[PDB]
Amino acid sequence: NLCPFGEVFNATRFASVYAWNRKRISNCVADYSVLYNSASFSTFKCYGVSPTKLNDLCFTNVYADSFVIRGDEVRQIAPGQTGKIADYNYKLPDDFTGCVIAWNSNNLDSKVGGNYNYLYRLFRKSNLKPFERDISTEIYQAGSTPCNGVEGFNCYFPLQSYGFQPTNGVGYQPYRVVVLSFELLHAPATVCGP
Amino acid sequence: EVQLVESGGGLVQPGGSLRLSCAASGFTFINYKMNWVRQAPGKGLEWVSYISSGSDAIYYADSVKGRFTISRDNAKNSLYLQMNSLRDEDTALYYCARGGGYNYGECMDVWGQGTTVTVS
Amino acid sequence: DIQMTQSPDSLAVSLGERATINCKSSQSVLYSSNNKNYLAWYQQKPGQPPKLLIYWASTRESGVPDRFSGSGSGTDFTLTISSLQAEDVAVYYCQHYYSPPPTFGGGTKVEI
Ligand SMILES: *[C@@H]1O[C@H](CO)[C@@H](O)[C@H](O)[C@H]1NC(C)=O
Repeated sequence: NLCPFGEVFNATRFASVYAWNRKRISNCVADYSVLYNSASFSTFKCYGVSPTKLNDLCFTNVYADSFVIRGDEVRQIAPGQTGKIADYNYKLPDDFTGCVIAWNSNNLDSKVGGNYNYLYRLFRKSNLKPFERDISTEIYQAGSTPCNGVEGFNCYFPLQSYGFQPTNGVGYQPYRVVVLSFELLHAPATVCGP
Repeated sequence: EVQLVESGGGLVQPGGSLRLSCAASGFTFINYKMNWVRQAPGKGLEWVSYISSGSDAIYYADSVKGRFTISRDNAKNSLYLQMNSLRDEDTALYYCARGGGYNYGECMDVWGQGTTVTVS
Repeated sequence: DIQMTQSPDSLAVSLGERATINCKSSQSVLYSSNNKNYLAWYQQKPGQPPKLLIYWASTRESGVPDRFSGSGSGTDFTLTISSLQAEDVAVYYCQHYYSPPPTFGGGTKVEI
């Protein structure tokens, strides 16, 4: 038995940060060796008990995620930061115990004309608590006149779209992110390593 | 970098039909609000148009209703102002401008070099 | 129907030092549950298009030095430039966007 790592790392759909999928890898063995023997991950920041030597570690729950973020903002995923994506769309806990694996996908998720099919929220008037999915296509108003079901004066749609083009350098380029978060619960350990 | 450019305008007979084009890129028109603003030589500055992302809001001004319209193509990433039944009080330096998003307000931050229109 | 008035029509302030602009609106611009004012201040040199100075009536727009500062109550607004440099003379504009029909008050030509 092998964990479905390939599905989470070699899929093609993924989703924007405003409504991000979550996968519960459990009751399987994950070959972590291939994670750090590929020379293809731009960032491999593990904050867990052991960024290397994940052998002899067994847990009762593995949480996998998948995000698409603009290049320069990838570093905002880590805990203790503050910014648009980090505070309004995804926030790690102070005692996070997993890994953040971010790679470049500029050769798959960008079109010459422009792929305006990626979104991120811009405001919530409430700082997000520990990571919690937030899907809401609201028409939040800004006073003045009522927003009668249309994005009119002082009416601001809360889902900005990324400016993805295959011309910008590292800064404004797509990155695919995986917040591979561990969670040791009271239940018996299931996901034992190699 | 991100800059706004304009095309069209010039000379026309009284009551003609004009199509002024404002084009730009680098900041994803899909998620910004654009406007047209008048600049009449040696009179002042005014506001005569409004649009939104999906063309939901078409707010006009006082001397606009029934004679101006605003449209925009996001595929080609530009907007067009169609201008019918002109009068000499319409002649001016027309400016295309952008919104601000949640930050700033509905204000104007990036302004194109503008165009000129006059009946004669 | 927001008829706007401004006092310094083509202001000329001692050829230097500071400069003061006063801008008032008939209907109050603030909002009940905002405590913020929806009026903005614009710069415009002759020729080139107008540029941002103040948004939300109290904040210095990023991209300009800290000389300029616009303040005022919920209905009255004033400028403070302090030092009148040799590359700042240009017309100043008010924008009133509390209502669906924003209107631009008028031009004040700050020069010499
Ligand atoms: C995913 O695709 C890469 C592409 O080279 C391949 O090396 C890898 O074996 C595939 N499977 C996983 C689980 O990464």
